[PDB]
Amino acid sequence: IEALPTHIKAQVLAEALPWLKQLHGKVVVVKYGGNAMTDDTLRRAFAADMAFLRNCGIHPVVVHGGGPQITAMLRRLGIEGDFKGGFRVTTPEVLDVARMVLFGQVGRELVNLINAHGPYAVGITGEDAQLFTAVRRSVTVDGVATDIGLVGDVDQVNTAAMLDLVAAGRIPVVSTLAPDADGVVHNINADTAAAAVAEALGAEKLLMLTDIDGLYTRWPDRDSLVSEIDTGTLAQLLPTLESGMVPKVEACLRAVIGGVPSAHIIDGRVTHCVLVELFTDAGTGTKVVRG
Amino acid sequence: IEALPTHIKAQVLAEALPWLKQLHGKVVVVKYGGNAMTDDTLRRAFAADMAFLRNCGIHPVVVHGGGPQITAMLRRLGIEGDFKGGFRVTTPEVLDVARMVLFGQVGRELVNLINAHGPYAVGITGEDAQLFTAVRRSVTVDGVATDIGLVGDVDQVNTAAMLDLVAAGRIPVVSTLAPDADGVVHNINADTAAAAVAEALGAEKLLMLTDIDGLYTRWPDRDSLVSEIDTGTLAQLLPTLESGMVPKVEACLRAVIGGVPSAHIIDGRVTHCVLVELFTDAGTGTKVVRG
Amino acid sequence: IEALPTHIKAQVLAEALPWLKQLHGKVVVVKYGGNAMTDDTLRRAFAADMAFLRNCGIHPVVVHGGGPQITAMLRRLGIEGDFKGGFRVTTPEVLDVARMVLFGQVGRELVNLINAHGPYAVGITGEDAQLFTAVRRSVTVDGVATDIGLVGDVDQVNTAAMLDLVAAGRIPVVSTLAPDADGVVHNINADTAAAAVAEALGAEKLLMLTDIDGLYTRWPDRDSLVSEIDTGTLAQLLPTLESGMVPKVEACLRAVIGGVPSAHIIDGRVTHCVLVELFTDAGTGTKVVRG
Amino acid sequence: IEALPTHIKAQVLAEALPWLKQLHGKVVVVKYGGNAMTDDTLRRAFAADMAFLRNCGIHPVVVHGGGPQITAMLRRLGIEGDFKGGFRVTTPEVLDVARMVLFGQVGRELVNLINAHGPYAVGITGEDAQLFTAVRRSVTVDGVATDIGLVGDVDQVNTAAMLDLVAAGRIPVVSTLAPDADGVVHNINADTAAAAVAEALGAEKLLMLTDIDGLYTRWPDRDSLVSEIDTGTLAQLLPTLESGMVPKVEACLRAVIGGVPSAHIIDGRVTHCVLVELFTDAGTGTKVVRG
Amino acid sequence: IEALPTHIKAQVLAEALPWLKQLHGKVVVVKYGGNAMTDDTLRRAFAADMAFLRNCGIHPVVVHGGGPQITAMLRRLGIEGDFKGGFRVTTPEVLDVARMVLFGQVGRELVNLINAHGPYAVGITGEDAQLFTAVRRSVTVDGVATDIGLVGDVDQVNTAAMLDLVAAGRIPVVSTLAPDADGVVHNINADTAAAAVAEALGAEKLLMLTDIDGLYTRWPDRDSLVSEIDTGTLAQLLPTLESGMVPKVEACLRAVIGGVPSAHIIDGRVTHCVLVELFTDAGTGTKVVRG
Amino acid sequence: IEALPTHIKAQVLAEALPWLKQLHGKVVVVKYGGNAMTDDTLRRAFAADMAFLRNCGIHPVVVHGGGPQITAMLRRLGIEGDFKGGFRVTTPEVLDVARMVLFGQVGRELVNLINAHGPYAVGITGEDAQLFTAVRRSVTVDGVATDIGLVGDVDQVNTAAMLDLVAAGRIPVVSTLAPDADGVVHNINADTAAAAVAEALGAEKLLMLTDIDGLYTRWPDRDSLVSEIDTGTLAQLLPTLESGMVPKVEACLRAVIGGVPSAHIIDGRVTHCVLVELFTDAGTGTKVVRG
Ligand SMILES: COc1cc2cc[nH]c2cc1C(F)(F)F
Ligand SMILES: COc1cc2cc[nH]c2cc1C(F)(F)F
Ligand SMILES: COc1cc2cc[nH]c2cc1C(F)(F)F
Repeated sequence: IEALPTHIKAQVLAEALPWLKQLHGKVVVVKYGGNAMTDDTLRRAFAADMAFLRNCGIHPVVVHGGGPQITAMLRRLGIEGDFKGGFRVTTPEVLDVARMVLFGQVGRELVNLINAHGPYAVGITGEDAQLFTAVRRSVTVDGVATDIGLVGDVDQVNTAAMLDLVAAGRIPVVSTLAPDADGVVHNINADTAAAAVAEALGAEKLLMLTDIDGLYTRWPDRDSLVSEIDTGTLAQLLPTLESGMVPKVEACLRAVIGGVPSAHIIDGRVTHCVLVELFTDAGTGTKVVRG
Repeated sequence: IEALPTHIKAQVLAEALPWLKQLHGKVVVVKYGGNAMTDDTLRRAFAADMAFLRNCGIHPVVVHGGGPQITAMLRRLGIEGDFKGGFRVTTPEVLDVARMVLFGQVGRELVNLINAHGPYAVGITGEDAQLFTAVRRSVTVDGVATDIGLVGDVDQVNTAAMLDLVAAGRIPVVSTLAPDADGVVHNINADTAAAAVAEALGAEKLLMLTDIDGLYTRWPDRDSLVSEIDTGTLAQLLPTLESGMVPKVEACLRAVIGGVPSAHIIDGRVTHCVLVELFTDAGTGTKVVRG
Repeated sequence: IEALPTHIKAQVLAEALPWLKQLHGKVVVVKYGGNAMTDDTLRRAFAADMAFLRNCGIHPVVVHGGGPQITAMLRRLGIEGDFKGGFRVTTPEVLDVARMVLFGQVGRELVNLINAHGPYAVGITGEDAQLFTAVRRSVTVDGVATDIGLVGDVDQVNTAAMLDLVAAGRIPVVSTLAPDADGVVHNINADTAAAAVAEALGAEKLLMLTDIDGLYTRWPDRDSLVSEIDTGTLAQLLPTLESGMVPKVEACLRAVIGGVPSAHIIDGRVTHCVLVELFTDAGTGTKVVRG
Repeated sequence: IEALPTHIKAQVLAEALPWLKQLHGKVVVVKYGGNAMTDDTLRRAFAADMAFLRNCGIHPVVVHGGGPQITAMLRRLGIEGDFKGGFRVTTPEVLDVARMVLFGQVGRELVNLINAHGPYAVGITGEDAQLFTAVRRSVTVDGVATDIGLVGDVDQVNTAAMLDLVAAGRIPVVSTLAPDADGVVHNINADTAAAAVAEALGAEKLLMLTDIDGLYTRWPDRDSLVSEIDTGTLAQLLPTLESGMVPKVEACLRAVIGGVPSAHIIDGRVTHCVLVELFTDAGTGTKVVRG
Repeated sequence: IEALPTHIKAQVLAEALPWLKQLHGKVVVVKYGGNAMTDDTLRRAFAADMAFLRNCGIHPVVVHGGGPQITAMLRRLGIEGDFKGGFRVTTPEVLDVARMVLFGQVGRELVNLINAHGPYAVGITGEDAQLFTAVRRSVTVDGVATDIGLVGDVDQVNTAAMLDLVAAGRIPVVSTLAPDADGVVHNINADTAAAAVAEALGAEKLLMLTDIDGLYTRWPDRDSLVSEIDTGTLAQLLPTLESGMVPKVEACLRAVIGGVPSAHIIDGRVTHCVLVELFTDAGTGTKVVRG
Repeated sequence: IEALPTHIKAQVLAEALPWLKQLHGKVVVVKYGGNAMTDDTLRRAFAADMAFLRNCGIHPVVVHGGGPQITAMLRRLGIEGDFKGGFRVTTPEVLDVARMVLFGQVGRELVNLINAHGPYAVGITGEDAQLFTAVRRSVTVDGVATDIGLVGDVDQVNTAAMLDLVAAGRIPVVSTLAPDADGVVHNINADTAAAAVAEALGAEKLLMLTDIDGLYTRWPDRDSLVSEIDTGTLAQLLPTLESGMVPKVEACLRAVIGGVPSAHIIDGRVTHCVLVELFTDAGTGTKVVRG
């Protein structure tokens, strides 16, 4: 990076300006998961980019997953799973584990990484200050809607209290657990929770970190990779994508139809992917806009 | 409670007034542990008293322990302990468990209990917003000061940021983990952390919930139970008490010599012990004052 | 009160919590008169309950009468009364006396009693800061509407300026005099003024202290005493009650139809009646709600 | 006033500017009494000048007396006086009358007069919000210090709370009664109370309205009238003035030695004397400055 | 001014009060030009009256012209003019001169004059903080609408940012230059810009200083001078007035139809004309009101 | 810039982070002159970097010169110069020109350039709101201190009012003219004014744009170019540098001895020199620190 001439270093920074202007004072919700969460270089870069946004006057909000870590802890505790379709049933016991891992392990690692740069990160769940509630959700296996326990969707969000937190200069790191109307805590899918938080907060962008270059229309045709697409036609392509990018795509449509100006599916295996997606035009991701 | 005449119900409430006046707008730090944490009626009463304080314009701050729950989780995970003296060595592995249990299990239960009354509780540790730091602590076994791993005392406290949280009408529920100056998270004894938080916040009172009637000078002489004592003579009685009330007593002296007007050791096995200690003169506890 | 066990003292305080939650941060307007104003123990208790509300974060507003004290001062000054029906005509001279007694004697006693607990009470009339205006009122004697001088109803209220006063932590003590649109000060009935203030301020409750157990439907049948009634049927019972509880009942209907969630007619001869009505379920009063 | 040319009307207003600049945003305490209080044209002019100051962004504070009105009310009530020296003894009964007349009659008239111009005036005494306290004072008759009942000097003043009131755009009208440390209300001499309020509030000027042209050094020599004098030499002239201007002079010295930049003894028999003293150089009054 | 009795000095100041009340806390926009700008006594008086308004809590906003000064500078620089009709074409070169003279000479003189009284004046143009924009304007010569270069009308105004400036206690002195939507700065007629600023700011009055006694209906008939007129009939008299008072009249109609309660054409050759127009009833000007 | 790989674009932006953290919420004063002011590409880049800083939450303050533009305007106006030493005497006439050019031409161009990015720039001089004063300065020619007219140094600065302006999100663009204590406006050297503003505002950095690579100790030895130097030894090198970098060096010493953490002499001929100096380590400039 030292053999690179100085006048091109200048140019790269100057080309950030249109996006610094767009994002200044705005909320950006980031779904964090995948390899961006498991490799130590990626992780550290992610935390530094969160500090970057904050030290530009941008208001990042982090929503994290943790599927594989929950599973490993269940196996360590010898908790036998029940499975309907390909879904583990979330008993009261599985939820206690899920909450303890998400909030007391996975969330903690990110908060500490970010806080290496300053007193920025703060961890929360829907339980704290009743920041958001959940509604129990069913799944459809082999055509029939079925109960798989204490798993929900975000119901309502405390928009005011959450925007207080970010105006104080803090970076919320959200673990997706929240209680229903009777106080019963549910585990929420991180991808959908992020889209819901983004719409409730009036975010300027939603970013989804995933382990992909971007959205392929006809995977695996390499020339099917797309850089921008509207919600109308993306909704039509939904039943034709692999099972893994379904929830990431649904989040994007749900957020952009909710009024979030754009959602982005970006490559979490790229170091500093947030910086490249937000402050350069050389992004590999896929941008979703309404239409 | 219905056969009790109405004019004595009036008198009991009216006698709360001198203490409502003393505590209005003030911080009260409460160490929560023991049976007040394990029995479901006690627990529920505790959470309701926290809501009580808040709905009087008092600012409670809860610091909780969780020793036995950490141990049970270590045994469930098959994590073999190392012991110097009677102290488990806190390896990096034991800390991850301690943090996950304290913050992702024990803290969560209290937050949800309190939040049944309103959007009040919020959980935090020293890691969040760098609210407090830790300094690694040694112990003295058989006369020699020895390392027992990632266990510390509270070093510095972010007084301003924490008092912001309570002025917003929130009830912090603190899990005693905090990073040292190099970002390495340590587990802090809950009793001492509570005394440190109380002095840093300028609390009007520190309350220590324990499984005792109060401080006995010559346990087990029933007529040795004391209701008030000064720090000077309490410091002299310290080497003569059973090992369990040592840390609770040290917390009280350290807090009251730090300027907290009074610390109280009260009976956590009594339903609504906080209400009786703060709003009545029939408290069984022991009050510590400077002298 | 000392022979009463401690665990029932706890229970009485804990049962206040649902009402502390309901009233926290809310305005409660209290009409003060009758024996609660003339007996020194009752008075002192009343003032202490006003301090109680304030030291819970509740915002009391006191409206007081003083009929008998005006009369005694008129007799002391040798001011001969004119009477139409059973109404003294309020000449300019009678008003000067009424204002001087209400604001410079009766209001002063309450302010000083309350202020024994802190710098809380502040006395005012509609004249100060133009806080409310009056409209001259007629009475109907023997079927004909007749002028009885400078006696009015509350016309408009300065809601903003009055709610400033209470947010400053002050307890307004209102003497019911106010000028009309031409600057001419009138004396307003205290019961009706209290209902008007309560509706203008968005009070959560209106309390009317009177010298009765509660509203009897068929006085004197002891089994006609009612604990709750709606405005629709209370309006039907109005022409059938003794002349003294008419104005207290009209105040309640007018306030609750104005949107005040409930008005209460409570026994001012009971020490700490405000505490028992607001923080216990053993109230003897009568609650009025809309319907 | 119509035959007066327009370009001299311009000049008179333009010459106000140096004093508008000096007084803008500043407190001016005005002792109001004498004929400025009893004649209806003077009174009305006084109230209009208070509105003038307020509508310039000046913060007037009015302190009023009422000696003769108290006396007339005592005679009307048949209250026999006790006299030591030339001082009526202020029994508990005399005080109730004094307070009722000052606050419920004399203060009310001024508040209503001022409020004809806007919602400006608000009446208060030391009792309200504990705005100031009193200390019982003795008098010296025939060489010996003697008790004359519930008469005091201003002890402490709630500077913060009072300056809140004026920043809200209100004009306090103070009746000089205040409680001592035991809650016992005393009557304070209005002239001295005004000097105390002026020093506690950091007033820019104290104005004393009196029934005189100004301070005569050798009354009645017409050529002894002075327009400015320092505190050092005014203190020397004190034992040589008629009994009536003693308290007005003592107020001025006490205020100006307290740091009030200047005190002024002005002719209350002159219509709009406040306007002429503050906004013109043709004042007849006497200015006191430190030296 | 010294031979004038003191009690009439009082009366002149007291008669200001109804207008101090009307204007307190309100915006007053003043178009400044003509002889009030060129004679040193008039100028100094003008600046002192601006300080007067400010030291009454009134918020003046000054808009200035400078036609003749631009012309003299063009002649000094040897810049040959192009003329269509009687209009100089404003080339890019003429604008640079116009802006440099208006903002860097004429505006500076006024700011310094006002600032002799305090830190009040601040100079601005539409360019600063994008406070207002311009739209290019045509003129009609001999019946045809024609381009005369970079001359415009005020397009949009930043009402919020400008009212911030005055709430800070500052007196804006506006030079009428502003950029169009493409960033191209235009010169705006000062009379029309003042009417636009007055309507955008919700001014209570617009004052137009001119070199006339007032509006004559049938100039030169001396008995045709009018003191008040409504917009409806003033619009009918527009095509019948001399070319010089056309733009001043159009400003008044445009402002008063925009909701400004009244616009005034006053004699700038009168020392302290602003003081006489605003604070006396002996104004020579012409008041415009809607109708 | 497109053939450059994306992962190095990421790295260049990520390496900005330590300096975004250092500068966030801080004042940076920038002296703007030289070729950075005359070439249209440099100029545009400069204005974009000012918008960059602002859209990072940094508070830039621009101080500009304009020596050559004043000279050209004097020659255009045929104003014959008087010269003592190599200094033009600043007569009242020369100052009017200097002020008109600096504030009404040179300042305007920068404000409009910056404002192409948003409503950021606002132009001011010491005259506006009395933001800073000047003290007349002498020069020493051939050994003797001599008067060269209305040329000064910055005397006092209104730190509070200026920091208000930047907290509002504005970018002040300062033209260095200010009045002395008698209201007489002087022209101040831009380099020294910038150092004075930087110390008065508590700036984190002072940047001096010049037409040089950096400070050469032994110009022209290419290997004498320095990247960092302390004030102690820089003060010793002062009498040994070419006449042009003297004032730039004096500014740096005066600012850094005034407590500004570092001053920087950077190459204004480099496009985006501000971005490279502040956000990269490949700066060519010279950093001055205390020592
Ligand atoms: C302002 O609200 C908060 C502040 C802090 C500071 C540390 N943790 C916090 C959690 C919150 C919460 F949860 F209320 F949003
Ligand atoms: C804020 O307004 C007030 C404050 C105080 C403090 C003592 N008496 C007061 C009366 C008022 C009033 F009357 F404006 F409400
Ligand atoms: C608050 O805004 C301003 C303040 C000051 C102080 C001096 N000049 C100022 C110009 C402005 C502006 F231009 F933003 F209105």
